[PDB]
Amino acid sequence: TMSLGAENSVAYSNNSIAIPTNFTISVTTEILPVSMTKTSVDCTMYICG
Amino acid sequence: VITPGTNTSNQVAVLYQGVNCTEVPVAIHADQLTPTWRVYSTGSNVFQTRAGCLIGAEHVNNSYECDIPIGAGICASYQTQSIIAYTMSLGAENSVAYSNNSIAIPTNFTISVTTEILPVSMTKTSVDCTMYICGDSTECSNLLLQYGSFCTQLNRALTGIAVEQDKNTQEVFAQVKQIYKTPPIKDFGGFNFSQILPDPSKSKRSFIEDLLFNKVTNGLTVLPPLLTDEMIAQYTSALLAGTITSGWTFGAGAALQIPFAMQMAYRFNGIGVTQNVLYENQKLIANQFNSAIGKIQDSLSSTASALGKLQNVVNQNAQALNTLVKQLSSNFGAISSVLNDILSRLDKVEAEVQIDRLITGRLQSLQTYVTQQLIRAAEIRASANLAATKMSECVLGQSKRVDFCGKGYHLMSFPQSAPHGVVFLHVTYVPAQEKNFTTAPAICHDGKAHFPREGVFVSNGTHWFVTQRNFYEPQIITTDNTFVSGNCDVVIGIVNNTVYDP
Amino acid sequence: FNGLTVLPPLLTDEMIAQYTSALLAGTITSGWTFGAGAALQIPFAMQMAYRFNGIGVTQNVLYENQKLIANQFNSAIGKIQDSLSSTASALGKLQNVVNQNAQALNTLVKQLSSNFGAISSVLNDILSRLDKVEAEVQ
Amino acid sequence: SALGKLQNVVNQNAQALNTLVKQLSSNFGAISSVLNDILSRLDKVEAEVQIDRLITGRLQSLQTYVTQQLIRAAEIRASANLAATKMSECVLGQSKRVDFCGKGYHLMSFPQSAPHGVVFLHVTYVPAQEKNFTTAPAICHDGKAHFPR
Amino acid sequence: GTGVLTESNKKFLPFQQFGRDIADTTDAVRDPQTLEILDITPCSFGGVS
Amino acid sequence: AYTNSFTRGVYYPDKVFRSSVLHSTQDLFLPFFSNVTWFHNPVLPFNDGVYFASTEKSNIIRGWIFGTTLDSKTQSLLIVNNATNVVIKVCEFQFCNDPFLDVNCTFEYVSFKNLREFVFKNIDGYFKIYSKHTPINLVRDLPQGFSALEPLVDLPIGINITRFQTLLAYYVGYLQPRTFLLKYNENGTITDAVDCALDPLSETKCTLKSFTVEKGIYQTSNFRVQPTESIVRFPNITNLCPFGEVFNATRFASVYAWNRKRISNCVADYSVLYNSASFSTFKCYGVSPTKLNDLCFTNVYADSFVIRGDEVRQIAPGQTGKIADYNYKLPDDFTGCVIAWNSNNLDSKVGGNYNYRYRKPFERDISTEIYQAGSKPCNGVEGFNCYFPLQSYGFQPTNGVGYQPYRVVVLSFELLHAPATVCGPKKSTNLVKNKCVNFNFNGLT
Ligand SMILES: *[C@@H]1O[C@H](CO)[C@@H](O[C@@H]2O[C@H](CO)[C@@H](O)[C@H](O)[C@H]2NC(C)=O)[C@H](O)[C@H]1NC(C)=O
Ligand SMILES: *[C@@H]1O[C@H](CO)[C@@H](O[C@@H]2O[C@H](CO)[C@@H](O)[C@H](O)[C@H]2NC(C)=O)[C@H](O)[C@H]1NC(C)=O
Ligand SMILES: *[C@@H]1O[C@H](CO)[C@@H](O[C@@H]2O[C@H](CO)[C@@H](O)[C@H](O)[C@H]2NC(C)=O)[C@H](O)[C@H]1NC(C)=O
Ligand SMILES: *[C@@H]1O[C@H](CO)[C@@H](O[C@@H]2O[C@H](CO)[C@@H](O)[C@H](O)[C@H]2NC(C)=O)[C@H](O)[C@H]1NC(C)=O
Ligand SMILES: *[C@@H]1O[C@H](CO)[C@@H](O[C@@H]2O[C@H](CO)[C@@H](O)[C@H](O)[C@H]2NC(C)=O)[C@H](O)[C@H]1NC(C)=O
Ligand SMILES: *[C@@H]1O[C@H](CO)[C@@H](O)[C@H](O)[C@H]1NC(C)=O
Ligand SMILES: *[C@@H]1O[C@H](CO)[C@@H](O)[C@H](O)[C@H]1NC(C)=O
Ligand SMILES: *[C@@H]1O[C@H](CO)[C@@H](O)[C@H](O)[C@H]1NC(C)=O
Ligand SMILES: *[C@@H]1O[C@H](CO)[C@@H](O)[C@H](O)[C@H]1NC(C)=O
Ligand SMILES: *[C@@H]1O[C@H](CO)[C@@H](O)[C@H](O)[C@H]1NC(C)=O
Ligand SMILES: *[C@@H]1O[C@H](CO)[C@@H](O)[C@H](O)[C@H]1NC(C)=O
Ligand SMILES: *[C@@H]1O[C@H](CO)[C@@H](O)[C@H](O)[C@H]1NC(C)=O
Ligand SMILES: *[C@@H]1O[C@H](CO)[C@@H](O)[C@H](O)[C@H]1NC(C)=O
Ligand SMILES: *[C@@H]1O[C@H](CO)[C@@H](O)[C@H](O)[C@H]1NC(C)=O
Ligand SMILES: *[C@@H]1O[C@H](CO)[C@@H](O)[C@H](O)[C@H]1NC(C)=O
Ligand SMILES: *[C@@H]1O[C@H](CO)[C@@H](O)[C@H](O)[C@H]1NC(C)=O
Ligand SMILES: *[C@@H]1O[C@H](CO)[C@@H](O)[C@H](O)[C@H]1NC(C)=O
Ligand SMILES: *[C@@H]1O[C@H](CO)[C@@H](O)[C@H](O)[C@H]1NC(C)=O
Ligand SMILES: *[C@@H]1O[C@H](CO)[C@@H](O)[C@H](O)[C@H]1NC(C)=O
Repeated sequence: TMSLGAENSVAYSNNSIAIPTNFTISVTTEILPVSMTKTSVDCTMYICG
Repeated sequence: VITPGTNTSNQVAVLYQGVNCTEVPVAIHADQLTPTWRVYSTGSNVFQTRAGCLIGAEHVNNSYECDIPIGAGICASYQTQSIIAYTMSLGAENSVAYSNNSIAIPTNFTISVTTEILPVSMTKTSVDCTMYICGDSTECSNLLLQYGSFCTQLNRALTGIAVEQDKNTQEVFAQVKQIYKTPPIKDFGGFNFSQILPDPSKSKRSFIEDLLFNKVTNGLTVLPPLLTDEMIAQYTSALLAGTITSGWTFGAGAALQIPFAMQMAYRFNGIGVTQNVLYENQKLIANQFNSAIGKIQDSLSSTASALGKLQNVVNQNAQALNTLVKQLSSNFGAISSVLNDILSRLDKVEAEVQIDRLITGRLQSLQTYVTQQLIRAAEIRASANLAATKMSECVLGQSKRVDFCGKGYHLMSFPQSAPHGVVFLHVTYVPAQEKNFTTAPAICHDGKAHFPREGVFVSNGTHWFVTQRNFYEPQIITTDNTFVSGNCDVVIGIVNNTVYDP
Repeated sequence: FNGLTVLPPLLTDEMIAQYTSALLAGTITSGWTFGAGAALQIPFAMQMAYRFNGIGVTQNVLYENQKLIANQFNSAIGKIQDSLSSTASALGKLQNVVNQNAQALNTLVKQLSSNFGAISSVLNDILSRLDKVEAEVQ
Repeated sequence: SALGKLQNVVNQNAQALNTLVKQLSSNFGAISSVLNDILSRLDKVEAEVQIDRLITGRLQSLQTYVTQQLIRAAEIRASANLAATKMSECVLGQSKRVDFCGKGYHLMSFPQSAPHGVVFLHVTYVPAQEKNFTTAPAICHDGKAHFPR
Repeated sequence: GTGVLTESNKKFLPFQQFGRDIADTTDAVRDPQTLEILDITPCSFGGVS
Repeated sequence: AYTNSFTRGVYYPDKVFRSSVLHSTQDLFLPFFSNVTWFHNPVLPFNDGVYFASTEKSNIIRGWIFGTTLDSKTQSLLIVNNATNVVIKVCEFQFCNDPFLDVNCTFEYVSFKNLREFVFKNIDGYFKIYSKHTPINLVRDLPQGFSALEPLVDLPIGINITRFQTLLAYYVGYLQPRTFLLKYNENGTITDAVDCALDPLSETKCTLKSFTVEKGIYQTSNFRVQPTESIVRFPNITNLCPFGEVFNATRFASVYAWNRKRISNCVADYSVLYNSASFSTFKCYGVSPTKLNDLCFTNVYADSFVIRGDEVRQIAPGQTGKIADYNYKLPDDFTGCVIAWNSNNLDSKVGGNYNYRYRKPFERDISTEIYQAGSKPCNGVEGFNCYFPLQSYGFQPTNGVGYQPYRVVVLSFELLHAPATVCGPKKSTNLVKNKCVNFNFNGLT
């Protein structure tokens, strides 16, 4: 059976806050397709040769 | 045929589209050669419209909102009773009270919760197209080989649709790295999420997710989705428990805890309302939220027709499969639609000619179904891309895009799962009780022209104040409220006043 | 016209123009406020001061230049009229909606003239010339 | 394994053209799928019956291809409209839309070209090394409530 | 047809001979030699992956 | 006397169990709220089939008789409830319609507060009966309410029933082909029905396949203005076509020098040809012979010759052989008719009739030049592989059938394109305008 992720109880209370004391710059790659291979088909030559 | 619903009345009106009323009773209808459309020379009244001749509806010179749309600006409705026809009204008229020195500022607000429903995935399906076309008959299956790749690229097409429905579902719900879970205590500053949080007595869905799951209601095979409804509900639970305990921070990094009344004070700064407005009104704001969530339970208890988008996905999948099965009974010009009749009544040389009509018609019927499924899946994918974007920008953030996360200035929103889709409970700030004031763009003091750093100048008629724009709260004008640029002469509509220097 | 029909829109063009009028009158008299609740009136030179803060230009820049900014706007709306009055091919996006639908219906009607291998493209020829057993094949 | 979106664009079009070519070998109910066999073996009145089966099958074969290409083109247009929007918002600006320009608070991004597509290198600030603190909504001084600016 | 014949609870009227599904597929029959009603199921099929 | 039928007379259309479902069906049904005739007996038409009912708790109404005559000359149904049984036979009965008290045979069979109702219909050569019995509270008109009739009998008898009569209060109505939507409950009974044609709401219910419809606007149908009258417009010619000058010409031509007659400016009647026993074959290509009298033509050309009976098969499009390849050819898209007959009773002579001879479409060639069949330039001299181009058919009265002379006529049709000049015998009407009409201009319907 697949695992959805690590279980985690956030340490919530009415007067506690967490603040980050450092950072990391992160570079992430995103790929997107933009165009197909352009085609033309001559149907007289495809159908009748 | 225009109908008030048979729930309501058996009266009807009939529209003959594009026809002229002088032709109608001289036709297939009434006093001429009449195939099946039996007599009503008038149903009670006859009325020409740009949409066509309308019979049995009563023309009215009033203009209501459009109840039943006829076309070309005409609508019909049931009223004091008879069916009436009228030119529709677009809305209430409002001349805004504009002048070059009058401003209206809201003195109070309402927290509003609105429900948005989005489809995310179709039912998955696959067809053994040899078993659909030929029914496990050997003589038919040998003829079907003459057609080549057709009954193989059909399965390649349906496989792409099926795999996409699991992608669509993962893009929306799997936006969380860890299964966050709620604290044992529920001290969220008086806000009450118990109706949208998971129920340990329940799958372990929320109370509102149980309403949403109740209200939506061969050779062919139907496949299971990859994520079960109990996995989908663990993702909506993790998104919701992260949102409540940590604000937006679980989307940008590791979840950082913050008290819920302080998270809402940040949501108020985000819409340009000064954060003391929340802490000074906290019990009122919490009551408006708790009350608004109560109305969602009532609205979803009252009718299933709220979820009409999700019920359309169910209905369209069923209608398409029923049509695909019914098309097995058709002749397509063949001697019988029953394949074993053709094989038993005729010699091979005649049977192969008659069977190829059934092969041709069933193959064309299946290509028609798969093309319609490809077109319908592209519409569901556009909706899953929108639901995945509303998850990131409304649930994991606070959107500043107008009307993206409901009407009013957006505070936050909460996901709830539903059959074949998702529901967002968009929470927004609506300003509610405006007063008129006199206003000026600047104030002139010792020749210096003063402008407010943030907010607007207003007067009650005798005194001048600076105030924030989205909630009336007047302050005395001081050198800490304003900034200076140049002298009085350049600015159109500047006024003389004192500016205090603390 | 061989069983082809065109249905009217629900909103007529004068109803669409009443909506664009209402949007535009709300925008001019009340700013963004009519989109988030009831419309709240505000002076137009003071609405533009908020639009300037929204782009990160300090609002005194508008009032110090109000007649220049007003003239640059009024002159820009002049160029729109000259552009549309000169150059109808600006609306090529809308005109292709008309042209694609006209090409589609003309092709659908022209295909009635095709034989598809029958004795005639005209159904009344077949029914006039051939007796039932022969006619059904055509 | 990363560029599998762009490699799938190549594979989808290659399978479509190879399926279209392979269907020239199918009989569709004719005596042969090679048109010169019919024309050399059968005299004209007999031959036309067989050729019309190949015409019908090859025409249905090509309509099936062009219809699936029209649906596939609309899918790539939606992706090109998203890539054009990502370039205006992420590259030419700094988008505040959550998770639009990568995970974390977006700083900027850079375009790189790839065959049939585009690649964005999204630079984001991710916060790290958190600590717990006690917190309060406001502070009392001389009987009056102070809030942080 | 081919199928799994089974015992059933269906309440045919005395003149009724067989039953049909919502899509007009036959799915029950009266046995002509002892007039009880049988329920018909397809013999199992599915993809192999 | 007439009565409103209400929602009476529905029956189970097929022997199929269905449950909790709405089924759309087309059958001969009694239309809802039709007029049903009332009686207190006459012979009546049967039409497409009958709904019959009576107030009965007594057996005063014993049965029914059916047939064409319902009397003596041919087989006819007698059906009687004699209180011991239903008694049936289909005999040629000669007995009168009064066997009851004052209160061959190719098939036979044996088996108020109340109303008894029946349907009789006769389809696919089988005679069918359906029935119901119920308590009621009105004798003078049919009960307004719903109750489906269930089958009794289904006889293989094939009789062409057109009349019937009652044997000694009762009601009669006629079935019509209609579409109904039937409501099957959880236990297999029809419990309600919609007659789809009754009104626009019933069309809406049948369009949606539902017994309730929501608030809205639904397209149920299409509308057309229908033709008020039928118009025929033909040229005003009365001259009859001279077909006797073709089919009864004294001498027919050779197949190598086939003769063409133009037929023009006349009214044809192809039935005068097609009804005739004179022709051994009669075949038409782009037209059926039964349709020819409806048509009109710019020209008609008769081409004619005598030829050997076994070769007559070559006088068609797409054929090949010596007569087709050297003497006479039809184009392969030929529109027209081919007619021939065995003419050994006229054309033959005891030495073999030397006058009849054989050697692009519609070519003719009478050239006398020698066939140079060999490599020799024969230069007008006959010998081995050098032969005169014509050969003669050996037509003698003793010839076997394939070797006998046959006379041939081919009619070629020039269709309507220019104004036409040879028409079938259609009577022209007056012309009507601005009204919708059916029309026929020279065969253009
Ligand atoms: C702002 O609006 C709220 C209602 O949305 C007002 O609250 C109500 O106040 C009256 C008394 O004036 C009470 O009877 C109601 O029970 C209150 N409703 C709730 C939900 O608390 C509030 O008074 C308004 N504030 C101002 C300054 O006008
Ligand atoms: C949060 O609100 C819910 C109602 O939406 C409260 O649940 C109800 O509580 C009352 C009083 O205890 C009961 O009579 C109802 O039967 C409860 N309804 C349901 C559906 O459980 C709930 O008590 C509130 N939570 C808190 C912490 O106040
Ligand atoms: C405009 O606002 C000022 C300040 O709130 C109002 O002046 C006060 O008026 C009340 C009586 O309504 C007096 O008790 C206070 O002493 C006044 N304060 C000052 C500093 O003058 C003024 O009344 C308001 N004007 C109108 C027309 O409402
Ligand atoms: C604001 O105050 C100044 C004075 O501080 C006003 O200036 C006077 O305007 C009148 C009329 O134009 C002149 O006759 C006086 O000579 C001006 N006095 C001075 C000292 O310059 C000014 O008009 C006031 N503005 C408004 C809008 O009332
Ligand atoms: C014109 O002359 C040519 C010869 O020069 C004729 O050709 C013959 O046509 C028939 C048509 O069925 C063929 O079977 C023969 O084989 C042809 N002969 C040769 C030697 O090729 C032609 O028929 C003439 N055309 C017309 C309209 O009279
Ligand atoms: C912040 O993180 C870097 C590594 O990313 C580390 O070298 C540095 O010492 C850290 N600084 C503090 C103050 O924790
Ligand atoms: C008619 O429909 C409305 C909702 O459209 C419903 O409130 C009403 O109760 C219905 N009437 C009946 C008799 O059920
Ligand atoms: C309707 O038809 C009549 C002729 O019968 C004509 O006079 C009238 O102008 C027509 N009206 C419309 C709106 O088409
Ligand atoms: C309705 O309007 C028409 C003109 O459009 C007018 O003739 C008629 O008198 C009006 N009737 C009422 C009751 O307003
Ligand atoms: C503002 O005042 C004008 C009259 O001066 C009035 O017509 C208008 O309705 C008022 N608007 C509001 C929002 O109170
Ligand atoms: C404000 O508007 C009124 C009426 O249009 C006009 O008389 C007055 O001069 C204007 N004042 C300013 C400062 O524009
Ligand atoms: C914050 O405190 C809680 C206990 O109060 C602890 O469970 C949690 O791990 C702490 N988090 C950090 C980042 O120190
Ligand atoms: C068929 O015959 C057997 C005895 O041979 C008998 O037990 C059974 O009940 C009969 N069934 C019917 C339907 O007549
Ligand atoms: C025919 O039936 C209708 C009811 O559909 C009734 O109104 C009418 O009077 C009847 N006509 C005759 C002549 O009985
Ligand atoms: C009814 O008919 C049967 C023959 O079909 C006969 O034997 C019987 O006696 C008859 N009964 C009466 C009461 O006439
Ligand atoms: C019996 O049938 C024959 C034909 O099969 C017919 O000639 C004869 O007249 C019939 N007799 C009676 C009494 O119907
Ligand atoms: C019924 O009529 C047809 C002619 O239409 C005839 O062929 C057939 O034999 C008749 N059958 C009976 C049993 O009368
Ligand atoms: C259906 O049949 C059962 C017995 O099988 C009976 O108890 C029930 O009342 C029937 N229901 C209807 C709606 O006729
Ligand atoms: C040919 O002559 C006979 C009488 O010798 C006649 O009956 C027949 O009708 C004639 N043929 C035609 C086509 O009229």
